[PDB]
Amino acid sequence: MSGVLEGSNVKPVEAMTDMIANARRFEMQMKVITSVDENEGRANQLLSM
Amino acid sequence: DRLDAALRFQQEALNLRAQRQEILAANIANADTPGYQARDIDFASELKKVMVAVDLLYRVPDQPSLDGNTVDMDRERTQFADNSLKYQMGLTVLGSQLKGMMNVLQ
Repeated sequence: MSGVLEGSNVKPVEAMTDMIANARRFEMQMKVITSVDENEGRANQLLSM
Repeated sequence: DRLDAALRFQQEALNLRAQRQEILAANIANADTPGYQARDIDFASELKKVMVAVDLLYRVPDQPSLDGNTVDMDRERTQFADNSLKYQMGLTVLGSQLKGMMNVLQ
């Protein structure tokens, strides 16, 4: 049909939920990184004599 | 030559301890090289063969790693500490034996 023009199809609710989930997952991964680094750094002291 | 052999047992034990220490240091230094295979030797059988030119074995991996690195850290660190302690024990045993041999001649 003529006289009309179709826009885009992006869901704001999906976008917001995806952004929130991404932020939370990023924070959890960062916490894991910190814990692993701390454990390795304290474990390397065992190598001393 | 009797003295040679009597001290030779402990001298060879110490030499093999030093070699194993060197290999452990090497696989600590190369701990982040991709495509590396952990190497180690069997101390007991190696010492038996030497008493009666050193072959090395691949350490069994524990966890997979995409970059092809199989040298663990904790197991080899414990191995390093144990090897250092046993090297010191062998050193002090040899020193005690030598001093006991020496003081008789006084």
